[PDB]
Amino acid sequence: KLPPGWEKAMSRSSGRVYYFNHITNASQWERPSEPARVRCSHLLVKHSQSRRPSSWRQEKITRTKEEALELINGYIQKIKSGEEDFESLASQFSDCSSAKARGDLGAFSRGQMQKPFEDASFALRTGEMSGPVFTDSGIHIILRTE
Ligand SMILES: O=C(O[C@@H]1Cc2c(O)cc(O)cc2O[C@@H]1c1cc(O)c(O)c(O)c1)c1cc(O)c(O)c(O)c1
Ligand SMILES: O=C(O[C@@H]1Cc2c(O)cc(O)cc2O[C@@H]1c1cc(O)c(O)c(O)c1)c1cc(O)c(O)c(O)c1
Repeated sequence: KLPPGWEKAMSRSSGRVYYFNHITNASQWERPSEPARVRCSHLLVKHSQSRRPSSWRQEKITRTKEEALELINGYIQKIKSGEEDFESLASQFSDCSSAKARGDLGAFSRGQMQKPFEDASFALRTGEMSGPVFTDSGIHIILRTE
């Protein structure tokens, strides 16, 4: 039995099975391996429909949801290939002020964060990273650190 959110799927290009998580939007070839609090970092990319279309990076955020998702997807690719660390990309590109702490949000319990972010955070095991996670803030890559 796979951990919460995890399902088995089949690659359309290769035919090999892989696993994906409908809570975190994580996807991976490898078969995957609750606390009161978790600690996470996150890289946020805002779009024009974000609850506040503004950040420390850009006074007015005009990119579309679709453009934001492409950016998030490129960052996940660089992180997964090891070309860049999550921390480096968060510091340079995240629209959240936690960028200045390499994305770190510190520790939190259920009841504090936006719900899709929270659910993703608590479905990650320590060390694991989400796929694109959508909230009223924009699109997040989430990394569970504790
Ligand atoms: O539906 C296929 O792709 C989906 C749409 C799509 C696209 O439009 C452009 C692109 O860059 C990637 C891409 O990934 C999609 C996709 C979805 C899956 O669930 C999947 O397992 C996969 O390998 C891929 C598909 C079917 C195929 O039969 C196939 O041989 C293939 O290589 C791909
Ligand atoms: O401009 C942002 O903060 C404002 C300026 C600022 C600063 O220069 C240094 C500092 O120590 C704190 C600080 O608080 C300001 C602030 C203003 C608000 O109206 C607000 O709601 C808020 O959370 C905070 C900002 C951008 C962001 O992108 C962001 O994620 C964020 O939380 C905050």
